[PDB]
Amino acid sequence: LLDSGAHFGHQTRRWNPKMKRFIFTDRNGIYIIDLQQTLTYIDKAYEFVKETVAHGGTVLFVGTKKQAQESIAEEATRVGMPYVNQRWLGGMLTNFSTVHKRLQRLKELEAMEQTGGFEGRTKKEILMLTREKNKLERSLGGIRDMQKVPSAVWVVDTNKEHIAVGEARKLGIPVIAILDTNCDPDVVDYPIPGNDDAIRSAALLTKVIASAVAEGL
RNA sequence: AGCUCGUGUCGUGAGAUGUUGGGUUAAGUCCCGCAACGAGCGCAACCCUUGUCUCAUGUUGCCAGCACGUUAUGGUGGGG
Repeated sequence: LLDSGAHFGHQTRRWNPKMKRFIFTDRNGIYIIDLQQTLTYIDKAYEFVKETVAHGGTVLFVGTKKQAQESIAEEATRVGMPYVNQRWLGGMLTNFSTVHKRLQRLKELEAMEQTGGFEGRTKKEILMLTREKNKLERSLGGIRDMQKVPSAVWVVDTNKEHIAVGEARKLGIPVIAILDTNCDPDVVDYPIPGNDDAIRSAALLTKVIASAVAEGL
C-alpha cells in the first residue's frame, strides 16, 4: 500500500488536531500518516466485514470523488454489492421508503421498455420517458439491490460525503472510513488512515474490502 | 407565473430548505448544479375557428364541355 502513497495526506495547514494520534511526521509541508496504524486498523475492518457479511449482512459502498468512482463501481459489480458513485441524494438512508418509489418506477419503466410502449403516445411524451429512464438509471446505479437497509457503510474521503456519514450515524449503522489527515476521527467507528486523493491508494483499499466481503460471501 | 403539500434535514421557536445558484424560455419551461427526494394546483397540450392539400360529395349550391333558351338571367334540360 506504500507504493500507492497511503502515507500521503494533506497540507499541514488543512490538518485536524484530532488527527495527531496517527500522524507520523511532516515533510515538505504535508503530514505523513503512519502505516502501522493503517495495518492494525485494516485487519480489524477486514474481520468486521467478514463477520457482518458472513452473518447475513450487507455493506454499502460510498464514493463520489472522481478519484475513486470507477474503482468502487467495478468492485461492487464484481462482488454484487450496493454502491453509490455519481451523487448521493441527501436522504437515501433516512428517506428509504420515499426513495424506494424511484426504484419501483425504474422497474415498471423497464417493463414498459420491454413491452414497447413507445408509439402509443406523442413523441414529446416518449422522449421525456426515455430521458427519465436514463436519468434515473444513472442517478441510481447500485440502488436496485437494497431490500431493507444497509447493515454497514464503507466510505472514502468522508469530508466530501459528510451527508452520507451523517445519515449512517443517525440510523446508527456502523461506518468504515479511510480518514485523511484533514478528517474527523470521532464520526467514524473503524478508521483506516491513509491517503484518499490518489486513485491507486483509494483503489487498493476497495480491493481489500472486496476480498473481505468476497470470501465472506 | 406564481401558490403549496408529504417524507427528510436544520432551528429552543416562529420558521427555513425543496422554490435558492449558472444558463434558457412566453412560462416554477427546461438543463446543469444543489440536504434534499417527490407530488399537487397552475404553465403547456388536449377543444373551437382560421390559413394548404387529399378522399367522399351534388341540392335549394357550381356550371367547364353539350342541347333548349329570349332577353332576363344557370333561365331551362343536363354535367363532378
